[PDB]
Amino acid sequence: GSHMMSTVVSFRADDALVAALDELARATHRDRPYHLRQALAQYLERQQWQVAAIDEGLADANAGRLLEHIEIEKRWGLQ
Amino acid sequence: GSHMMSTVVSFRADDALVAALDELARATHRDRPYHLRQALAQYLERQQWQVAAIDEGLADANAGRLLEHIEIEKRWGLQ
Amino acid sequence: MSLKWTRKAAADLDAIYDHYVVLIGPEKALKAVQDIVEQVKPLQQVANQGAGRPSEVPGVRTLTLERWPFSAPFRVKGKEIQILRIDRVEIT
Amino acid sequence: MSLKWTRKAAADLDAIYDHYVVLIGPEKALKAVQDIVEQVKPLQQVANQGAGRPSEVPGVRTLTLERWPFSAPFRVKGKEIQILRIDRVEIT
Repeated sequence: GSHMMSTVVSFRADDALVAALDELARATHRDRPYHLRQALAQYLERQQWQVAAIDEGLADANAGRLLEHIEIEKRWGLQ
Repeated sequence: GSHMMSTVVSFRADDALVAALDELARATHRDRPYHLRQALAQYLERQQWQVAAIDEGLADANAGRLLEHIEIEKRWGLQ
Repeated sequence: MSLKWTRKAAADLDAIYDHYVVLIGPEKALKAVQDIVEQVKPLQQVANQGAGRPSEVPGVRTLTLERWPFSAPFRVKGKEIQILRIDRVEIT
Repeated sequence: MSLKWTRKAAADLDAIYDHYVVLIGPEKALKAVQDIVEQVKPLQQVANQGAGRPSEVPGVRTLTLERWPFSAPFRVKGKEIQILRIDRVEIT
């Protein structure tokens, strides 16, 4: 597992979301904190994939690998 | 927005995850609760897509739309 | 016991192959799909039919696969183990 | 001001077309991509170049598109608005 300490995170969530979380906990036989940790970890993982994608786009832009908008339109049949 | 009441959800999270969350909050200029609500909502949405997918598989199974494992292997070149 | 795949699970493998062929080419995409198929095979043995973890759906267990970001929901029905889907999932 | 797309963002549109052609066929996949392209076009106007919300990446804003689950990260650089990617995203 992890060899890190942890902190208590708290936030307000609408009752429907909490009810859906509780129902998922019942069906999967794992408690609320397990699923909340999965939700946060997976969210942050997705956000790092967005950073990775943006970075690849910045690399193109800084190398001058840029196309004119009108040319995008022409390839897609718009102008 | 929502016309629902809300409840405080709390859970323990390792310090690296909380630090990554805090850094994301800084960069995006939105606070911790906003991102935690996004993380939970998106997690539950993904879990409902898994239910939807399983359901389509159950519908096949109950209609007898079933293939033998060996035939899967043969199509994929394994036996 | 008989191990069977739904029509949808079989189509899933074809869709997974097409997803990986455009990323890693046909030789490696084929190996990815063969790996998934061989990971499902041991569910034929009764000793393994309690593997995985309860899914959200009643009476269905879900096997989280190794190496590839997929899960195999399955159930025991009579004399059959039924592979219901090969679903893409997010794993931490 | 000039509106430009990176090589990667242009390839993204081609990949998005292929993703939707297998789900909804070529006529509707084409309309989906054309919709995305037309949603990006107003970033050419200075009045819109503060739209979207700060991305995780410094100096890059992200426009969350309508109708389709994609976001367009962009930045102003000199006399250019640069469309950096068309990224798939999850939206609640």
